[PDB]
Amino acid sequence: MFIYLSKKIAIPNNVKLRCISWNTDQGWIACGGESGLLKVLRLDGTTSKDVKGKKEGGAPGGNLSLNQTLEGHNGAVICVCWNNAFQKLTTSDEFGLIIVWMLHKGMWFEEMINNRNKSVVKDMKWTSNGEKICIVYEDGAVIVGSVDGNRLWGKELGMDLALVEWSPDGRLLLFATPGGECHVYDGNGNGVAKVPLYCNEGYAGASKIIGVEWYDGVEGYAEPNCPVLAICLDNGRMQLMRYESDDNAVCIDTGIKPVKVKWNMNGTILAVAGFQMSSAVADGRELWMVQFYNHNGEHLRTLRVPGGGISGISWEGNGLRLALSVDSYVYFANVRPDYKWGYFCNTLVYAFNRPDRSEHCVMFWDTKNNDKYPKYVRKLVAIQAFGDFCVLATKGENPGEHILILCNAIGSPVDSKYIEVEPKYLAITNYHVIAANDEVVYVWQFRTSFSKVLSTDINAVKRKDVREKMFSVDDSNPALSDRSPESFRNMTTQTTDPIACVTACDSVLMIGRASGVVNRYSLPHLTLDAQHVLRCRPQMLALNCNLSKMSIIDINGVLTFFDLTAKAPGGGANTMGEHLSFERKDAWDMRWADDNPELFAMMEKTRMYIFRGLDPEEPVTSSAYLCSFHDLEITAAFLDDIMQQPDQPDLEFMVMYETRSLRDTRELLKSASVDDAYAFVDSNSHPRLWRNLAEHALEQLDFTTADKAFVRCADYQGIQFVKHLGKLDDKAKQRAEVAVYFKRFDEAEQLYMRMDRPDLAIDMRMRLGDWFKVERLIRESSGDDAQLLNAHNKIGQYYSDRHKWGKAAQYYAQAKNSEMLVECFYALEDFVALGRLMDALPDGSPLLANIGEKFQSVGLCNEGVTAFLKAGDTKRAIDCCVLLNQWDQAVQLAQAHNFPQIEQLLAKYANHLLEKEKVMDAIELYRKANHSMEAARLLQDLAKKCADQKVHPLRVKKLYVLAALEIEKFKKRTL
Amino acid sequence: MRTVVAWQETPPEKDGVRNVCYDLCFKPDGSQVVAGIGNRVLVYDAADGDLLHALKGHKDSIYCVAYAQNGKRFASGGADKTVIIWTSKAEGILKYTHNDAIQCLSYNPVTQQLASATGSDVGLWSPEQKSVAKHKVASRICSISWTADGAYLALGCFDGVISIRDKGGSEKHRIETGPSPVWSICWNPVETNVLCAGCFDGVLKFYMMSGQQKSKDRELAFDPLCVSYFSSGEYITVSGTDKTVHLYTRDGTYLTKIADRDSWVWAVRPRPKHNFVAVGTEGGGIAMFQLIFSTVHGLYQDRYAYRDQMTDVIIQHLITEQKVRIKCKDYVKKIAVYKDKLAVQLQNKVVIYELANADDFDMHYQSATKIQQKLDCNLLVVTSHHVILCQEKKLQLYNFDGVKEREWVLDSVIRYIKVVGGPPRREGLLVGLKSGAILKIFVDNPFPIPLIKHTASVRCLDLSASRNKLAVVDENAKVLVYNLITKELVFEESNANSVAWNSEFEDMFCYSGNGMLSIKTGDFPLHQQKLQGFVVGFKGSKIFCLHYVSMQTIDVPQSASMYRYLERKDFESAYRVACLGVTEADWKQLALEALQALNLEVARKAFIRIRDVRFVELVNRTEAGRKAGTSEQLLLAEIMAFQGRYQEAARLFTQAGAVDRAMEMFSDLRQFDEAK
Repeated sequence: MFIYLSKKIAIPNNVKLRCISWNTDQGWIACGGESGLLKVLRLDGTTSKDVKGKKEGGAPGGNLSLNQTLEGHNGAVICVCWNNAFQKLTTSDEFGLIIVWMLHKGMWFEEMINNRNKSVVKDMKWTSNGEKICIVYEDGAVIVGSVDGNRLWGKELGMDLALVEWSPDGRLLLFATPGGECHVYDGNGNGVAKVPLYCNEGYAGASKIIGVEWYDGVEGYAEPNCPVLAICLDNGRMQLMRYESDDNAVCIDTGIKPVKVKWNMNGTILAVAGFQMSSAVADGRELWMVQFYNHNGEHLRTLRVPGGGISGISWEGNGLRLALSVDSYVYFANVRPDYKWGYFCNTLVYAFNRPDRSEHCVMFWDTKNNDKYPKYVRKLVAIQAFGDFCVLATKGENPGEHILILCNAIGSPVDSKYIEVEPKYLAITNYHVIAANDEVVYVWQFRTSFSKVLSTDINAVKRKDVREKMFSVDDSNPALSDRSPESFRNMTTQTTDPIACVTACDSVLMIGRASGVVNRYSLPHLTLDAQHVLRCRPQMLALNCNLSKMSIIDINGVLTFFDLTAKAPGGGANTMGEHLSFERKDAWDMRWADDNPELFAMMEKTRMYIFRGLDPEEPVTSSAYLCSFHDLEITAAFLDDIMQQPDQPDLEFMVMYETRSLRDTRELLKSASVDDAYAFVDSNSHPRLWRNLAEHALEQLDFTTADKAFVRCADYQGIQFVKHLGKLDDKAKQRAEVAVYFKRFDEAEQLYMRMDRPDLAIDMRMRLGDWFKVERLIRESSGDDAQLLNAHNKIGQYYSDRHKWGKAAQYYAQAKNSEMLVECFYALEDFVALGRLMDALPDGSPLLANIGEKFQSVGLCNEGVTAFLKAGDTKRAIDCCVLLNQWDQAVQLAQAHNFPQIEQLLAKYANHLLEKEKVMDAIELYRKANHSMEAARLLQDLAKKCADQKVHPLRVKKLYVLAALEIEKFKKRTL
Repeated sequence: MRTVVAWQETPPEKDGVRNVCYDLCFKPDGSQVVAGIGNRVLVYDAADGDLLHALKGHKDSIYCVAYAQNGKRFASGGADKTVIIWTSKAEGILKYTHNDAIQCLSYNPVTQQLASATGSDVGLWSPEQKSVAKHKVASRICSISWTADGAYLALGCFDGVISIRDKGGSEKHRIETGPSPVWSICWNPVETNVLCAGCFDGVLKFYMMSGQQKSKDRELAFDPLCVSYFSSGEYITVSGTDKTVHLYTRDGTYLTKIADRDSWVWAVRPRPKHNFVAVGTEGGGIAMFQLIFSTVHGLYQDRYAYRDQMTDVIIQHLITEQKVRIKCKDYVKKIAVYKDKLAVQLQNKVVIYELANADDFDMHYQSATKIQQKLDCNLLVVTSHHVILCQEKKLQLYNFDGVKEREWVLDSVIRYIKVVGGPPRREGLLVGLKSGAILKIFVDNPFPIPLIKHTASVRCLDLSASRNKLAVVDENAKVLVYNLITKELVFEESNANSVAWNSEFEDMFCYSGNGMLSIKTGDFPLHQQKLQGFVVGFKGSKIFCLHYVSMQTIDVPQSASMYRYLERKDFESAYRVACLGVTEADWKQLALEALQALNLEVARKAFIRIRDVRFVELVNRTEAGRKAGTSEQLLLAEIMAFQGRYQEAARLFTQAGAVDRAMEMFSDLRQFDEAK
C-alpha cells in the first residue's frame, strides 16, 4: 500500500480543471476544465504486467498519446460524469447545458442536447452502468435524464440542491443540501427519509458538504457490505456508508479541509482530496492533498502534491492509478492496492476475491511447478508466510476468538490454536507463530527448538502450549520462572504505545510499535534480548540475513535502516539499535538479502534499487512483491498480475531478477573460461558462483578450470564428474550421461538414437508417465521391462485405490497381477470376472478359496462352492451348500465331502422359510429323492390330508392343482 | 414430508356473531396472525395462537381484514358499511363509513393507504383520514390487492375481469379471467406482477399485469375459497370446499395435505417468509402448519439426490455438482442412488432413473425402468436390477418392474440399511436394527445372517472393502468398529456422528460430527481434523458430509498417520499410502529413511518415482557396497562421503576406511577448517 506522484501529463492551455473523472471503459479520461473545457486525456490500462515488460527502469503508466479539446459548454464544468456502459461522456456547466459525447470516429463529439437552464447544475452523475443521469439544478430541479438524457421527470423539491449522487441501485437519490444535510426523495416527490450525519457528528456545527461520492459498483466491492459511500465535509470528520441510511457510518477524524472525495472503481480505498490551511506555516499555504482510507476507513496513505489546486480525483478501474484535477496538470499517481498475501517455500499465497464468492480465497498456489490451491478460509484478516509454514490471521467460528491456521506448502491445516489474541501483527517462523494484539504479543511456539528431531522418549517435549506466551509489548523477562501463555493480558495502568508491525525469524522476535520502542524477544526462552527504539513509526519491518541492518519504512514510506547495536541515551535500557544513515525517496517495502548483509532488494516508487552497501547496484526495477534476495539474486511475485490471474496463476510471473554483481560475475563465468572467471568469483562473493564456474567448466569440459573451481569451494560430486567426463568415452555419451545424471531426459534422449542406443531413450520415455505407451516400450525393446511392469502394477493399484479399477485391469493385462484383478472386478460388481480369474490365478491355491469366501460374502450359492473346491476348501463348500437352501444338493455335496449338517440346517431353514411365508419350500425340501411320481404322490397325499381337514383351503387347492396337473400330465403320457 | 400442526384453536365467541374466520392477514414478519373472525378482529400469534387482542369495533360481522403491507395497521371491513382501522398495537384509530358493505380490504406497501372495496366503491383509507376515497365502478369490485411496490391496486370486478387500477381508481387493465368473476385475487407481497386469480370454478389462474397466465391454469378437484402462493411463489396453498389445505408446486402438481381441519378454509395465507399457513375455517378454527421440507435423498456416495421443488429431485452428482433436476412432475416420497440407477418413489410408481451416459458426470436422467404398480417404501434400495422395499420389520423384495420375488419380515425395527455392493440381483441389505443386531440379507437370500449384535441401536454403519469390517455408529454418536473377521468390538471411538469405510483400505475409517473429524487411518494411530455432520461416504481421503440439509465435501488427509508411517521406519506402508496418494515429501522420507539406514532397495524405488537419478546413484553405490560386506560404517561413510559432510565420513573411515582421503581431499575443496 503506497502512492507516489508517478507522471504528470503536459495539459494544453494549462487550464484549472473544475472536476476530474476517469473513463472507466476506455481510459479516455476527460478532465473537466473550467470555462467549458473537457480535455480527453488518453492513458491505457497500465498494470504490473507492463512492469513485467518494463524491468530495469519501468513504471505502470503511459504518456501523452492524445488530448482532445471538446467544445460543448461555456461555464466551468463542475459536473463531469462517465457512463460506465455506453461511454456517454456527459457534462454540464454551472448553468445547465447537458451534452452527451459519442466517440465519433475516435474523437469525442456531441450527440444529445438537454436544456432546462434555470439555475446551477452543480452536481450530476451517471448510474452504475450509465442508464440514468441525475441532472439536478440549483433550485432543486431533479431532472433525472435517461440514457438519452431526456427529461423523464423534473421535480423541484423546494430547496437549494448542490450535491447529488447515484446510489448503486439508482432509485433513492442523495439530494444533499449545501448547508450540511443530505435528503432522500423518490420519483413521486414524497418525503421518504434523511441521510444520517455522522460526518456532522463529533464536530459541532452543520459543516458544508464538499462532495457526495458513492462507489456505484463498477467492478464490485473489495469485500461485500463494505462502506463505499462518503458524504464528506470540510470540518475534518467524515462518514463512510454502506447505504444512505447507515447508522454505522465511520466518522473518521481526518481533521482536514477537503474539497473532493472519490472511491476507487473496485471499492477498496477511500480517497478524500482537498486543500488545507497549513498549520505548519503562518501564511496557510493552500496545500491540496489527497487522504487515503479503506472502505471501512482506517488511515492508509497520504498524497503530497504541491499543485495549485486539486478540485477532483479519480481512480483506475482496478484502483492501480489515481488521476488528479491539479490546476497545472493531470497528476497521475500509481497506487498499490490492498491484498492479503504471503510467500513461502515457492508458494505464493494471496487472498483475492473471486467475483462470485465473498470468502477470502486464500490462494495457496505453489510457484515451484504451478500447483494451484484455492483455500477458502473464513474470517481472514491477514496472511503471513515465512519458512516451511504459513499462518492465516483468521477468526474462529465467532469473532473475537481467532485461529492461527498453520498451513504447509500446499496450504492444508495441520496445527491451529483457538486463541483470543487477534493476530493483527502476525509473524510466522519455522517453530513459532507470533500473533500480536495492541500489547498482547502471542508467540505460538507450535514446536520447540528441540522438537520433531529425535523424540527418543515419550516425554520428549512435555509442554506443547506452554512454550507459547501471550506476553506483552512491554514485558521484560517472562522466563525468570516457567510461565503459562495466559500470564499477561494487562498492566496496572495503560500501555505506553500500541504495536505497528511485527517481523521475526526462527529464534528472534522484533515487535515494531508505533512509537518505535521495539521489545525484541528471543526463542524459546521468549526473553527480551534488546529493547530497541525505532526513530520513525514503521509501516513495515524487514530483517536482514544477519539482522545487522534492518529496514524501517515509516507511514510516509521512507526507507530508514536500523543497526541493532546502540545503547539507551536515557540512563536505562529503553533504546537499543540505531538508524543507519540510509534514506531513499518514497521507498515503501523491502526484500533484504539472504547472502550479503550490506545488500538489500529495496522497493522504491516502482524502481527496485540494489545496494552492495549504501552505494547503488543496478536499479533492477521490480514492482512485483519480491520473494527472496539471496546469492546476489532476486525472486519476484507479480501479485497484481496474479490478481488478474488468481484462479489461473503461472510461473511466468515468478521471474528471477538479479544484481549486476551476479550478472557480470556469472556472465564472465559462462563467457570467459578461467580468464576473468576465477578471481571474479572471489571478487563478488558467495561461492555459489564457484559452483557456477565449476559446473560451467565441467559442462564445457574444462577439467582444469572446473577442477580448480571445485578446488576453491565445496563439491565432491562435481569434481568426480570432472574426472568422469575427463575419462568418459564418447562426447555424445558424455553429454547424454550428464543429462541422465542431471534429470535432462530430453537431452539424454537427444543423444540417444544418435549414438545408436534406441533402448536407452526407450528407458527415458519408459520411466514416468502412463504405462500404456510404457507397455509398448517394454514390448518393443527389453529395456527397463521389469521395473516398469512393477510401475504398471503400481499405478494399477493406485487406480484401484482410486475407483479406476478398469484402467487398473488393463494395467494388469499389461503387467501380471490376477488377484488384484479379482479386486478390480470385485468392487466393480463383476464377480463373473472373478470366476474367470479362478484360472488366471494359479489354480489349486487357496486364493480361489478366498474368492469363494468373497462369493459367500455376497452369498453366491455354488460358484463360491466350486471356487472353494478348486482350492480344496471342501468344508467351506459344504457350509455354503447347506447354508443357502439347496437341500437336495446340500445333502449330495455334504455327503460327498463328508460334513453332514444337512438335516439340522435343513429343518432350521425349513422353519425359517415358514417364517418367510414359504410353507411349500419347507415341505418340498424333505424330497431328498424327489421323483416326479414321488412329487405328485406327496402333493396328492398332502392334498388328501388337508382335504380331510378342509381347513386352510389355500393349501388344499394348491396341493390339488399341483398334484392334479402332474397327474394330468401322467395321464396325457398314459391316455 | 411432514406438515406438523404448529397450533390449532377454536376462536372465542362474543357479540353473538357467527364464528367464521372470514379473512386472514399477516403482519409482514408473520408474528401476529390477524384473523377477522365474526365481528371481531381476533388477533392471534402465528407461532402460538394466543388471542392477543379481541377487537370488537364492527357492528355487523367483519367480512374482511387486511394488515398494512408496511406493517403499521390492520383494518376490518364488514357488512356495516364502515371500516374500523386498528394499529399494530391493536387499537381502533379510525372508523369511516362507506356507501356500501365492504367486500375486501388491502393496504398500500408505501403508506397505510388501505383500500376498502365496498359493494359499489372502494374505500381508500389514507393512513390518517376519515374520508372514503371511493372507486365508483359500474361492476362490483369483488377483489382488491395492492402490488408490493405500492403503486397499483387491482380492483377485481364482478364481471370476470380484474380491472387493475391506481391509488386514485382509474381503470387500466381488462384481465381476461373468463366468465367467472374473481373475488379472490392477491398480489404476493414479493411479486408485483403475479396475480392469483382464484375463482369458484376451480381454475388456478396465476395472472399477469395485462391478463395472461404464469403457469398452467390448473382446474382444482375442489371449489377453492382461497388460493395463495407458499414459499413466495414456489409452492401453492389451495383451500376450498375440500375442508383442508393442499400443497401444490407452482406448476400445479400435488405435494402434500397441509391442513387437517373441521370446515371450509375461507382464507388461506402462508405465514410470510415462514413454513406456516393461516388456515382459518368456517368454524373459525385458525391453525398454522409446519410445512418443513426435508431434503429426502439417496446417495451412491457421489450423486446427492436431494429433493427440490418437491415434485422434482435436484440430484447433484457431487463430483460434478450438475444440478439438473428430474422432471417427475409428481410428489417424490423416497429416493435412492445406484452406480447409474436412481429409483424414485413418486405418487405414480417407482421410477428408476438411469443416466443416458455410462459415466456419472452428465446428469440428464431418463426412466429406463419403472415398477408398473404404484409402490412405495420407507428405505428405498435400488440395486443393479431390484427396487427393494425396506420396512421396519418386513423387507418386500421387488425388481425394477414390481415382482414381489421375496419378503423378509425381520425380527426387530430397522433403523439403518445400505447396499454392501454386489453383482446384479445379488446386492445386499445390511440391516442396522433398532435392537442393534446387524442382519445380512441379499436379493436372493431368503434368510438373514446375523453379523454383529452391536451394543446400542444402529443409525450409521458401514462395511470395508472386503465387506468384513462393520464400524457402527450408535444413537450415542460414537463409532463401534466390528471387524467381521473378529465379529467383535475391535475398535471404538467417540466424535463419530457417522462412520464410513474405504473401498481399497481395510482400517481406513473416518468419522466426523460433533465438530471433530477423528480418522483412525489404518493400524497406525488417529489423524486429527475438525468437522461436524454425517459422513455417508469415505473414498479413502474424501467425505461427502451430511450437514443436515446437504452434502458438504471436506477432505481427510493421512498426513499425521503419514508421519507415523514414515518415522517408525514403515516406509513400505508409507509407500503403500503414497500409492494411495500423498505428498512427495513423504516419498522423499521413504527414500531417505531407506538411504541413511542403508535399506537401499526401497530407496531406489522411492527415489526413482521422483526421478532423482543422482540419489539413485548414491543408493546404488552404497547398496553394491552393502551387498558385498565391507562393513556398513564404511558404506554409511560413503553415503555422506558422496553427499558432502566428511567429519562423519572420515570418523566412520576411522576403523573401516581411510582418513588420508580427507587430507588429500580437504585441500582441493578449500575446506581447510576440517583439514586443520
